[PDB]
Formats: sequence, C-alpha cells, structure tokens
Amino acid sequence: RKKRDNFPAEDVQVIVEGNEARISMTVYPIRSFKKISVSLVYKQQTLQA
Amino acid sequence: AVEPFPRRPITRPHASIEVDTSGIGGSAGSSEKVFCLIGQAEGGEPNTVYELRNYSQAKRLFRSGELLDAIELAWGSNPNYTAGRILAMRIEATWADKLDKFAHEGGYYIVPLSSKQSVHAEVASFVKERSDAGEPMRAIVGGGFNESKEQLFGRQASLSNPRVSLVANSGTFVMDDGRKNHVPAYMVAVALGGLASGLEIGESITFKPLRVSSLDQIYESIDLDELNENGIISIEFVRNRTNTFFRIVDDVTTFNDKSDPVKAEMAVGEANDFLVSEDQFIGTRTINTSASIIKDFIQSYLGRKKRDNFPAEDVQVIVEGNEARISMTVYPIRSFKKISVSLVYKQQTLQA
Amino acid sequence: AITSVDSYLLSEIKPRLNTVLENCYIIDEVLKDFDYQTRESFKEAFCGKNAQHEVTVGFNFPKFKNNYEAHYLIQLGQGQETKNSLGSIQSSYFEATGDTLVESSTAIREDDKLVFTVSKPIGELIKVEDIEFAKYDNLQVEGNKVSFKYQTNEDYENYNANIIFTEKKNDSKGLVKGFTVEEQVTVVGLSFNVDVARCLDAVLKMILISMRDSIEEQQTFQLQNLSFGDIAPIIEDGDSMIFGRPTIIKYTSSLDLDYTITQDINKLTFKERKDWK
Amino acid sequence: AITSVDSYLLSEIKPRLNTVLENCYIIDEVLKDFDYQTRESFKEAFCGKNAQHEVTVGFNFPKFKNNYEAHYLIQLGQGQETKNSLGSIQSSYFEATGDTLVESSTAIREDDKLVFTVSKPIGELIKVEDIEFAKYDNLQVEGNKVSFKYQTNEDYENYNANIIFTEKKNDSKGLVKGFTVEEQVTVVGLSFNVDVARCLDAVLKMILISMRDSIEEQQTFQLQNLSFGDIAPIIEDGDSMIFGRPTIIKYTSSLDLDYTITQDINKLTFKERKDWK
Repeated sequence: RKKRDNFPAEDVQVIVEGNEARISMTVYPIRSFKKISVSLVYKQQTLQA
Repeated sequence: AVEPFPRRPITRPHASIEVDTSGIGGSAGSSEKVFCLIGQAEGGEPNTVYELRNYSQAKRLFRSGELLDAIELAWGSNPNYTAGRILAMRIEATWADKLDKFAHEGGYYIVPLSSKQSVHAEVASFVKERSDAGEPMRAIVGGGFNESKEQLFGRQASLSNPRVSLVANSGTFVMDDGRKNHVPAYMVAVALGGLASGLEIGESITFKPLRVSSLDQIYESIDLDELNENGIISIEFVRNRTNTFFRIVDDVTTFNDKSDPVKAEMAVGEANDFLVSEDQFIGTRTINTSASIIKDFIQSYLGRKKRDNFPAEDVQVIVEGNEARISMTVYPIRSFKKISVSLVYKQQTLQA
Repeated sequence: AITSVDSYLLSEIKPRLNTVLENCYIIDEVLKDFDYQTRESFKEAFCGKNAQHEVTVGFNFPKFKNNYEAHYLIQLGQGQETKNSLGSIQSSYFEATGDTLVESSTAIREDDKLVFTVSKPIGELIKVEDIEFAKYDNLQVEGNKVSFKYQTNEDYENYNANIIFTEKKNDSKGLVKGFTVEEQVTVVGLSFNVDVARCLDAVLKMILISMRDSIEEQQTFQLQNLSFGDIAPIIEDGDSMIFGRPTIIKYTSSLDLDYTITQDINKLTFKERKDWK
Repeated sequence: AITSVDSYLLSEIKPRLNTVLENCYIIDEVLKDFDYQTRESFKEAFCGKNAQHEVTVGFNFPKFKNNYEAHYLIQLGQGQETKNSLGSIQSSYFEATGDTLVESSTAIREDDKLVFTVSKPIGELIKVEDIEFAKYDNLQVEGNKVSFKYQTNEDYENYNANIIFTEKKNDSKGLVKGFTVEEQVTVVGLSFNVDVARCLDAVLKMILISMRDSIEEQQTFQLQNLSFGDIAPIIEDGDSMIFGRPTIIKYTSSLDLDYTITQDINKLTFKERKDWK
C-alpha cells in the first residue's frame, strides 16, 4: 500500500522470538564500477531496394 | 570461437570486449562436381594429377595424345554450360596404385580412357573404396568401336555396380581443328561425364542432346528399350523431325533394380550424395508418458509452428530404454521419366 | 497408506488419558458441571499421583478378566468408501515421501552456516517455527540437515525452533492410488459404577476434542464425528450390573498405495527418413 | 458374455496373494501402520519363503475342515440389473471377437518385413507398446502375425514389445444384446486370532486396490466398490472363537449374448414394369 501511494516479498525476513518480532529488510548501497564486460555480436543484414 | 579482447586476462579494473564472429561465417556450400580423367598423353609427367582450367593450359602441359582429345570433348559437349575445372593424369597392368592418387583430389566423376574390362573393374573397386569413405565418387565407362547387345549385356553383368554406368554407342566427333575424329565409345562416355559434371547438382542427363556428328550404330525403339532395361545407356537418333539430333535416352546404371531409385538412376544417387539434412523437452516436466502422447505433443507443436510459418500420418514415434526416436518422412526432388495424358473428347451444345 | 483407526485410537488415547489423569486441575475443570460429591469422589479415586485406582484401555476380546472399575473398550466398527478420484489417481510425486514429523531442534554454528539437525533425512520441509526466510538467508536443505546463512544471523546462533517436515523414502517417480474411506470405531466406558461411567464419558469427550488438533487426524483421519448411545447395562446377571455409555467415532481417510513408475523419457532424438514414392 | 464375479475373484486373488506373501518388504510396507509386534509376528508366521503357516482361499460350503489360522472366504452375493440400452442393443460387430489379451512379443526378420507373432489369430490390434506407426511403416495385421516394414527399421530387428489385441472367433455379422448388472460378492478373512484377521483385512484391501488396474475389471468388472462390516465372532462355541471382518465387493458388468444375423443384402437389382392403366 505504501509503495503504491509512493517491497519484494523475497527480500523481507521475519523472526519471532519471546514475544518479540524482528523484521529485517535487505537494502542495496551504492558501489562503484570496477569491471565492465561488453559482449559484441556481429550480425549481418539483407539490404534491399 | 568467441574471441577475448585483450587476449591476455586482466584482474585490475578494466573493460574487456568479447566478439561473436559466428553470425557472419560462410563458404559452407558444396563443392562443385569436378571431373576426373586418366589416360595416355605425351609430354606430361606421368602419374601426376594436374588441375586444368582451359584447353590452352592442357595443350601446354599435355600434347599430341588422346587425353587432350578427351579434354576437348569434355568441354565441347556442353558449350551452353559452365566450363568447369578438370583433373587429369597422364598414365604411362595394375591401375589401382595410380587411382589411389585421386583419393584426396576432390572430384566426383571419373572416366578411364580404356575399354579393357580389368580397368573398369579396378575403377569400380576404387569408386567403392572412396564412396564407402567420406568422399563419394562415381564412374562412367564404355565399350570399343562396335560391340553387340549380348557383349554389352555380358559386360554390364560382369560390371554390375550401383556407381558405374556403361555407354553402348560409339561415333564421330568434329574436333575444333576440323578433324572428323572417329572415336571408341569410352570417349562418348567422357562426353557424357563432362555434361553430367556441367549440370547442376541433381540434374539429369536424360533427354539432353549430344553434339556428335554420326553414330556407328542406330538402335530402333525395341533395342533402346532392351538396353535401357538392362541398365545400359544408349543414344537415340531422333528422326521424327526435319531438325534431327542425337538424344541421351537415359541415365541408367549397371545395377538395375525397380525397388530402389537411388541405385537405379544416377541423378538421384547424386542427389543423395549431395543432399543436406536438417528442440527438446525432458520427461522430468511430466509424471509419465507414452508414444501416443509424445506423438500428440509433437503434432501440437509442429501444428503451431506450421501455423506461424505436419501430417499426423507422416510422423512415427518409437520409445525405447528412456529414449524416444521421432522419425519424419520427407520428400526429395526427383525428375520426371513418365508423362501420362488422359485425353477425353466431350461434345457441347452451342446455341444462338 | 493403509491405516487402521483402531490402532490409531489405542495408540493416542492411552498417553492422553495418562497425562490428563496425572493433572488434577484438568479433571476439576472437566468435571465442573457434575455434582460436587461425584467430582470429589472421582478425583480422590482415580486422579493425581496418589491415586490407587486406575483406568485401563484395550480391545474387545481379551481372554483375561479386564479392569471393570474403570475401563475404555475400543471396538472396530463399519466403514465405507465414499469418494473416488478419476483413474483412482489420488496424487503423484517425484519422491516417495513418508509420514509428516515434528521435531524440536536448535541452531548450531558451522563456520559458514547455522544448521538445524533432524533425526531423519528430509523429503520436504514445511516450516521452521516462527522463521520466514529471505533469499539472502540462503535457506537450503540437504539430507538430515537444514542450513541457514550465518553471516547476518549470529544473534540466533542457538535459536530454538520446531521443525515440521516429512521423511524421504527415496527419490523415485510414482503415483498414489486409492480412495477415501468413511469408517467408524465404537468406544464405551465400562464401569460397575454409573457415576464413574458418566465421568469416563466426560473425560473421553474432552480427550477426543483435544485430539482434533493432533497432526495425526489433522493430516489423515480427518472429519472426526461423535455419536453417543444411551447409558445401559452391558452385563446384567453378575453380582452387580456393569454399565457403559457407547460412543461411536467416525473418520474420513484415504486408503492408497505408492504405485511407482520406472519408465521415463530422458532424451528426444529426431530423424528424417526420405521417401522417394 | 455371461460372467461370474465369484470365479473371477477366486482366480485373481490367489496368485496376487501368493506374490505379495512371497515378498516380505511389500507386507512390511502394507503393515507399516500396525503395531511393531503385530507386524513382526505376522511377517515371521505367514510371510517369506521360510514361512510354514499359509493362507488359503475357497468357497463357502466345503465339506472338509478348512484352514482357520488364516483363510479367505469368497461368497457370492446379491445383484441387480441397473441400466438398459434401447432394444437391449449393447453393441454390434462385423466380426465375432472374444477376450482382450496382452502378450509379450519380439520383432523377427523376414526378408521384407519385421514380424511380431501372436499365439492366437488377431481380431483387432489395440496397441504395439510405445510404437506409433506412420503410413510409411506399412503396418498390416494378418492372422496371428503383426507385420511391420523392415526397410528403414533394421535398427529394431529384435525390438521387444507388449501386444494388446483381441482374439477372433470368426468373420460374421451380429449384435450383442443384454444389460448392465450391479452385483456383489462378500469376502471375509477368517482367523481364530484377531490380529491375524486385521492383517488379512489390510492385505486384502491392498490386493483389491491393486486389482483395479488389472485388465479384467478394467474392461468388464468395472466400478469396484468396497464396504466393510464389523470385526465379530463368526463361530463362538468351539474351544476358541473364530473371528472375521466381512468386506463386500460390488461390481458393474454387462451380461450379454452374441446374436449373429445371417441375413445380408449383397446386390440391388432395378426393374421397370410398365402399367397401361
């Protein structure tokens, strides 16, 4: 509801223990690129006129 | 393969490019049907296979001999077709040791310039030894200057092989020097081999013309049928027109069998020698199966594919030992030998 | 599988009956509706660790003389097949899988993973108590071990959980074939004392209600249904009458077999065979 | 045809009962729900090739003394006709065709054809196991031989297949006339030991489930339905009680006759006869 007004079910963990529930979200910080991988595919094309 | 750039691997921060070239590769098409000859010549170095590309080069290497007349006929019978490469060897007795030299020269038809039956048997054995390997071949042979039908039948029976054809007729060719050269039938076999090499892959020499001046013997319809049924090639003198010409009756083979075209008819054998042949879902996706539901599944699949782009009567399925073989029928291109016309005379009421 | 409601009931009532009767305030709560003197007499006779009288359970044709001060008779009744599936196919599976289990287990630290260890190889895991994992937790099961990423979770290195799972027989393909059966067992609380009979009735009704939440009938012996006869003399020509009130317990369950299939298709191979017509 | 469920059951139970009881792990799987001691005692008594006790089957009024340690009594019950076709026409045929069969067969090479050979002349073929033929395969059946084009199929010159077919009586025209009947047979596992009775019950239920996939009831004795009485004393005034739990097996089948018709019309001949009025 909040994200509709403004999270993936696979990315929230819940543990209940001793009358207490800890809800733990994953979050993604900003890194910096160290690797760039380019896959270059040569196709060919039929021209027509 | 995919090429890494750089070729050297790197671990410090960098970019690397991987190049897929495989979308552009080509030249995957067939060989041409290079033609092969063996026989007598002057000048050339014996038992050396020469590639030849034009008659001038032939007369430059070979001289003054029947191999050069053969090369002439090999390019003279098919003037309205591509004059392709020829492979030729001067032979100075066993011939197998010489024929071995052609083994890795990429040529499909061979003719020995000899009428001797031992030679023909050797050549048939060589063609067998090559064609059972990865490199198919065929041979064409002929008789002498005049042989009877019973001699031709005896020869064909002795030389009965699905990759050898015998030509019966002999005649006279006008050479480019103007000589009226009378020749034995194996030079007519050279001429037919030249034509067959010039034709496309799985074209057929039946009802093609032969540019020959005269024939030693003219066979009437019953004799043409006799030779054809015995698997012997014969030449018809077409007399039904003012424009008379000589016609190759058929491309039959010395192995004659009604039950298999591929061994009876040379052109379909060649097609089979040159034809080209052209998705999986695995049982873990289902609890149990049978050939019936495999067939119905693959029928639903190919129905969807043929709608986007096969008859249920024409697919066979066998399941054995965790393996399912699905076998389709397919239809190759043949060439017409028979035309049957049913002509019905009706009549019509006109009114005005 | 094949199952037997009489053996289930006999195996289940006995511990439950013991654990109630060892626990006075439960009986005091069960018998709250009965008259004070009835309640107190029954409690002093049969209930609490000092009690010298005892209540016994068994099948219907013993050769020895039973207890008759307080006894529960279990008696296998009628039954009928009620609903069929198409082809009798009740289910199908890619792994032969046995009973469901519940076990207590604790996390233990391997240097890469917390592990919960189970007595048996696990065919499928249904729950880890009050844990819902994320993908980041890298939940994986292997044999008898349930394993759970340590790196964020050292705060739970000895967390105590109940594991709900089912055992594996073997990794094999098969089908489960059969039908549902609707089947009855009669139970009667024999006593030569009518008020004891009425207490044994109340106690058995309580036990049978409590059994509705047990995993045995929850999975398999579903739809427990209770009917009761009159209280009447069972035997009327001794030195005293023996009384009882029968109850009939009805259940629904599946009788079925593991039909394995050894056939499977590993590969498809395509051929074109050419017809010259 | 006319059929007899009691003879079918007697003919079918005996081999199945033998093949289960010769195979210990099957019983161990059937009796998994029963108590350990019950299971082990029954297995040691009746089960495996060393077992000296044995289980017997027969009809209900023998003059000799039966086995009473473990016996299955088969007892022909009530039945009723349930559904009729219009004109009583159940089916009609151009060839009088008998039972369906299954046989194991192998390909064998005739120089033109692979052949599968069958013990009997074939009236119709229903399947060749895991083969679906194309027209190119030139599938043809003649007498007791099923024949199959060799020319592409030398890779299968000894392929092993199960042939499902039906025998031919003769090539004749006729009709099949009658109605469906709903009919019962009662079965009871007699034993002087109650726990043996309960095992014989479980074993018979397993056998009857397994029979649902047999071709006999699959074709003809369709809609097997099981009901069970209480376990009770059958005889109660010997030196010991003889116990049993009856089960009733109900089936649906067709009772019908091959009504052949010799009449047929071979030719139509047209005449014009002229009326002068």
